[PDB]
Amino acid sequence: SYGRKKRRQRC
Amino acid sequence: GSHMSKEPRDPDQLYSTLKSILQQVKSHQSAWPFMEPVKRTEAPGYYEVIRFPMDLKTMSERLKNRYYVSKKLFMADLQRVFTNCKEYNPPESEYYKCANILEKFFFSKIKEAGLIDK
Repeated sequence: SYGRKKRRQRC
Repeated sequence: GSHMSKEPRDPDQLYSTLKSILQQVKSHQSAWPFMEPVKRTEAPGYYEVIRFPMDLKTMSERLKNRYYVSKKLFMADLQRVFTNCKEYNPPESEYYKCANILEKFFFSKIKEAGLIDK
């Protein structure tokens, strides 16, 4: 959803 | 008015000019967020709202290599960091403040330098 600018998505 | 100049005249002249706008932007009290790279892998929105994310963390490395020593060439990535970051960041909460100040301060330089000619 739109930009994010958050932590690193740990997959 | 309608002219759209955006003429850097001399390339070298731009090298130190963009270095001027940047030099004050690198030490700006609000360019902290622009001094880092986004996710480019897990940051939803980019590659769509942020055509050219760019960031001083990687953009400032070009002014040293003359990778953006011209009119829109350098203003593109810089204006991009300001316009793309705002395309998602709050209209005025934490990120906008920087993109707003930086966009406002560097303007007087790029406008007088011959970048925005407006």
